Amino acid sequence: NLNLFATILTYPAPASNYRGESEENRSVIQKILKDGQKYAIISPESMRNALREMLIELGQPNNRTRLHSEDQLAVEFKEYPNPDKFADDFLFGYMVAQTNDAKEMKKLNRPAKRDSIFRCNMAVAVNPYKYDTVFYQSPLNAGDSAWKNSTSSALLHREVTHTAFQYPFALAGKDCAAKPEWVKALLQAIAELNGVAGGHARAYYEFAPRSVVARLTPKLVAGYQTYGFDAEGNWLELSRLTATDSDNLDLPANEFWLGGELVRKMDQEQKAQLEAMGAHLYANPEKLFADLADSFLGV
Amino acid sequence: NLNLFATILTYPAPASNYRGESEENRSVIQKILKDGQKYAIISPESMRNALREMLIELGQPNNRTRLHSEDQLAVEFKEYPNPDKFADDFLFGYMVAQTNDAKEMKKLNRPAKRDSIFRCNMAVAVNPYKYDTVFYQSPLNAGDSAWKNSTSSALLHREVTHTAFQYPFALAGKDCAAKPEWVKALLQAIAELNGVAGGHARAYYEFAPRSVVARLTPKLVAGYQTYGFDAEGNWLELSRLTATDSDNLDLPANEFWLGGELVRKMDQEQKAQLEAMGAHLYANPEKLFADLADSFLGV
Amino acid sequence: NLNLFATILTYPAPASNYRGESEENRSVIQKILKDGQKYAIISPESMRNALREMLIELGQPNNRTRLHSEDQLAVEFKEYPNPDKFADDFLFGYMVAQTNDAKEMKKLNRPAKRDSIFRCNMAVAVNPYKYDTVFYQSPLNAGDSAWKNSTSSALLHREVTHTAFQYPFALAGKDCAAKPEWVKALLQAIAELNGVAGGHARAYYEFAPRSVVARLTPKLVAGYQTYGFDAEGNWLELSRLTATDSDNLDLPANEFWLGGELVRKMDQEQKAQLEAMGAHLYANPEKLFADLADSFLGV
Amino acid sequence: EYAEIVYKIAQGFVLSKLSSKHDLQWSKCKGNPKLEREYNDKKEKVVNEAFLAIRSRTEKQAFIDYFVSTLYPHVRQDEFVDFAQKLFQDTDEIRSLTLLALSSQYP
Amino acid sequence: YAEIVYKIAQGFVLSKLSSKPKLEREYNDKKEKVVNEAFLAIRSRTEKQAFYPHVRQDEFVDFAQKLFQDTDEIRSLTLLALSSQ
Amino acid sequence: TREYAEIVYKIAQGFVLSKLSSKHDLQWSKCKGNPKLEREYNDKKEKVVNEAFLAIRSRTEKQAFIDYFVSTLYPHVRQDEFVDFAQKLFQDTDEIRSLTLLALSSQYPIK
Amino acid sequence: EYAEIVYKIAQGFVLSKLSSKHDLQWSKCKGNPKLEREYNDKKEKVVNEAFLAIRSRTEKQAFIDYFVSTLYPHVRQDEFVDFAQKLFQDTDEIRSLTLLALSSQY
RNA sequence: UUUAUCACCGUGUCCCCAAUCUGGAUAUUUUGUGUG
DNA sequence: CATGTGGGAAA
Repeated sequence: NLNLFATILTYPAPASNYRGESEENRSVIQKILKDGQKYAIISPESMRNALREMLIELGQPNNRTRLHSEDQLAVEFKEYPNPDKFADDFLFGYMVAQTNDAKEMKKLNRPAKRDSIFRCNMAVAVNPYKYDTVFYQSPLNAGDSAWKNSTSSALLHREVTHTAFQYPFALAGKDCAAKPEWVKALLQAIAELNGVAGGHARAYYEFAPRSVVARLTPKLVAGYQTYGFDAEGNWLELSRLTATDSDNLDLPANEFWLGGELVRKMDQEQKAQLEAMGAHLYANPEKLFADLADSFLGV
Repeated sequence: NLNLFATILTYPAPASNYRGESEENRSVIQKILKDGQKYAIISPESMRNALREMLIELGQPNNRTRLHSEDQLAVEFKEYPNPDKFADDFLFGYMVAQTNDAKEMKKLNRPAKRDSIFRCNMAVAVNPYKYDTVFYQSPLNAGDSAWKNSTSSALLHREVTHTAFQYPFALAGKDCAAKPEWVKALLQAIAELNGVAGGHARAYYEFAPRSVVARLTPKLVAGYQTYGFDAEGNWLELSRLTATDSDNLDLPANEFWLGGELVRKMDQEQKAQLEAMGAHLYANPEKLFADLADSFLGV
Repeated sequence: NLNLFATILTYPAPASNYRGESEENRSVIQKILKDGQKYAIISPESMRNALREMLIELGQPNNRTRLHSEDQLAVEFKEYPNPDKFADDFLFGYMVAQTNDAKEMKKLNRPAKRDSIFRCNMAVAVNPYKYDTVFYQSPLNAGDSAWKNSTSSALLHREVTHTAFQYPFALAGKDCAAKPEWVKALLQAIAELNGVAGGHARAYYEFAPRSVVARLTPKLVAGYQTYGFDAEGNWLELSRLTATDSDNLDLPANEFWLGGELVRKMDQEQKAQLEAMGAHLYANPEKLFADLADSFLGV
Repeated sequence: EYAEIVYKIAQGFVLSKLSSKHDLQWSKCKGNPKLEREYNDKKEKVVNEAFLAIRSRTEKQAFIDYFVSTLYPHVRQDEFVDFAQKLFQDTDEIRSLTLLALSSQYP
Repeated sequence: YAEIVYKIAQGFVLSKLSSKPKLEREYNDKKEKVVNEAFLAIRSRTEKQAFYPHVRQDEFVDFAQKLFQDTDEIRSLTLLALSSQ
Repeated sequence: TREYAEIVYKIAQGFVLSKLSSKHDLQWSKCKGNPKLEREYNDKKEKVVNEAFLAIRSRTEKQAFIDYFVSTLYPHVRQDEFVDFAQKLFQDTDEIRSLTLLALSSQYPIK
Repeated sequence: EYAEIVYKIAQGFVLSKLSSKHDLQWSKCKGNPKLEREYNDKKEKVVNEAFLAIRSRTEKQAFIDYFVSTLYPHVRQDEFVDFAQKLFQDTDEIRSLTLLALSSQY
């Protein structure tokens, strides 16, 4: 009961969140895999920034905040980083100094701090990239100055994919009694989140949890899942032989399994037998993932 | 109370709004979806300019106006942009900065406008594209040779489809100080908009009335819907689950069900059972908006 | 009966685990193979560190502990490393000597640690490297001038690969006095490995479950294997000739193989016939190390 | 001659388009410098239009669909067969070859 | 088998030309330019329009070949006919 | 090729000069008598050459280097030897990448 | 002749890198002894790290790509192509000259 | 120009990071002329 | 310690 693994899905929608740049007026999208096709990715640190923004939104005191200032990207820090503070997002970071005062403010905490109790991984579009593009025309020219932009107008390009994508994450039960409410707030933020995409006014979609399929175990942060579903989402077949006989034949236990939206499928005869072992009677992901907090955490 | 998720309303009719250019003299339309078929789209920025024009026709003091001048696509920027601008810049827009003059515009506000309160998304034809086309044009030549156009008389092609399309959008509440007087007009503009196409002399197309299933609760910008109807406009594929629920047991908790042009479908008995907890008493989308705009706001 | 040979591989997942260094702002990865392609590797000492950490996880006394202190990489070294140290020093590690004090530390033990019972080798990506990268971040500054880090906001790069890789290991069974208590901890640890990476804040990657082929023979350290699987992972084609002639034709006998996760392949006919020779029954690799560790050991 | 064919077809295409738009046989330009200026302006307009048209689309089927339709290569009566049979790497390389050939012709 | 497409295109174009001294040269040059109108109509096709050594075997075999790589056939009639004029 | 090395140097310097002249309508012919013009001239040259150098050095690969070089760079005008130089280029490109890096980095103004 | 230009390249690299990183020049260094001490020790550190970095990776591609660093100091106007061709071909004596030039500055 | 000889023993490259802010491909147009 | 250049092809 000292480790938690999970993978979550989202609803299909047109894509966004360009990262690369090119003079050719095309905002390229990051890609990784070469199995004969191409996929799209979303880096995890952007989602970490979104989590920090949401913990800003909810009522949790934290010492890091982003400010809009001179064109250099900047974020002020005010008080020195400290383990014993209402701040947990401000807890994760570690930064070195040439001076570093007198032994890190005279032996109060310790500068190089662990990553976090939370660990994540990139997302995969689970749908091959397609060469479709969208074409738009941006006129930038004024007849009365008013500090206009570049003189000549231009025509630009974007690209977009209609897909949905998933990513795994995990955490450990090393230190949880010290931060019960912090973990509760973090889980509440995970249950539903906003942003994580560069383009707000265009191509709006959010990472609403489509399915959660994992639980806690005293197996010392080990797993069996491959962290990948099929196109339709009914991945449980690759784990069907893993879940049907959870009680016997040296198979992974029933306590490790859950159900999100896929459990609401029309067929229910096998739901009766899976309910005889696993606790998966949850249809709404939010209620289930909130209920998981009480079981996983000390309280 | 602080978030608003809404849906879309359109009628089927022949299509318009070409963007591509083929040297073979065809006005190709944009296709992005890849599920074995093609789908027609309209960029959200077209709708943004349409909304700007709709605000223009009503009394709304703005800084941006379109002018017809030298062949470069020019936009009259009027005086210097203001963030407390009475029509658009506060509502949605940006104040440019190439060098941002001296001392931040002589100590005036903040140049970059991060927030775009109207947050929309691309449209989808939800009807497979066919390669049907029509060449109804036989261009002409000048006979009296007075200020002649291109000498040759060519033949070109055009393609249109019988389709109805939707575009999801949503918004949240930011600051009620100046929010009402502009947002109430914005909702009226959403309820009734025009254009969003170059071609109106031919293929006059408007998408003002149809069913709307808009949805607002303080769930912190969470969306359970899929943002998609069926072929015949019956959203019921979700109305069996998130609408029949009565927030009493083992069901999603909701209290803000809304209807539209679909409430008058053939069956009526289940409308009575949905009336026990829902607010789908609106035949007119206009009447629905007139009430839900006041409900979403403070008063 | 006195030797144990095995090779372990992993599930596919995007893995960066940067190890190299470069001013070119790209965290290079290690490549060793030369066949016209590049393969990523993981050096064995990282796996040794992970094994030490896991021995720390279970109740196991140790003399070596990593401390978090001044920027120089340092180890708290605690007591003299004696060969009769319960978990770490006896199993592996060495007792260095510069002065060797006086009269050989009061004529105690031996500063020549020659045996390292755990024999380990590096891993091979068995997937060609791709020149893809990720444009994942830009460093940003501080605005309130508190604990000010580097002056400017820099840009850099990183590269990732979607890969799964295997490694061999071996050990010789000689001692049975103190080993049976500690060896069982090693086998349990091998089944579960956690770490072996630069930073798990991003691209946390674990390689716990997959097919395994352990082999114990009284052949005095001899292996017919090649220590390599296919791209799909069906290395067992070489044993097809070996299994058929277990009884006759002057070829290895029926008790000549062990199974793993790969047994759950779709076909079943030859698995029924292969059961007559080898112990191809363990579907879960973690269960395999529970039994065959007993047979190899005294009990 | 492989790449020479690409160079010749690009040069012939640009000359043919320039002749269709404006009078051919550049030698008639002769002394009047304004004729050279307008000729160069039209030349660079056509060339950069083609450059943009080929640059924005360089992805497999669409690239060849635009390339074969809007360009007029030589006859290559029987030598064309080898040019057709190795079409995959041919396209993979002639994207760069055609871009280079088009970029080569500026005033 | 590209040469087969070249041969059939050239032969069929000459067949239409025959169906209906600088005078001889200009006549052939202008007539071949006229036949190009049929090709621009054919190359306006997308998937479905307008559907020598032997007849029995091709229908048994080439019919299968036509329907699997029809996307390839688009270059044949376009590239080959244009090369003539 | 030494001839192609001279070609690379010439096209690099020509691209730099032409892009500077087109983008910020600035000519070195007005150098004399306007030292402040010399400061903003050197500033613009720094900006453009630094951007180009970082972009070219950012990644190394066959297809990426080749298509970036053929797209974002405009080679000089020569009649026929382009076929020979290109065909020699396509077997081996790393030396060409190093040579174009040398030519582009040589353009930094002194002090 | 190229030995002198290589030495000048290394010297210019060291001085320009130090001046860019920590805004220090020779005259103000001559100002007060503490500034000689600080500037001198930092110069030792930077030249030492450069020498340690360059002492390894002894082959064609590795040495060329590590030469790509230092921003090709003071290459100046390319009046001579022989350096680009013959010296790239030799690729051995250049490493020795660069090592000697870097070691000469301490 | 003869005769013999393990370069041997140990070692996490590790700690933090958003490609960010705005953008109607718009403008015009008889497949027309005929027939047991 | 710094910028430079043209023109065709087929039964």
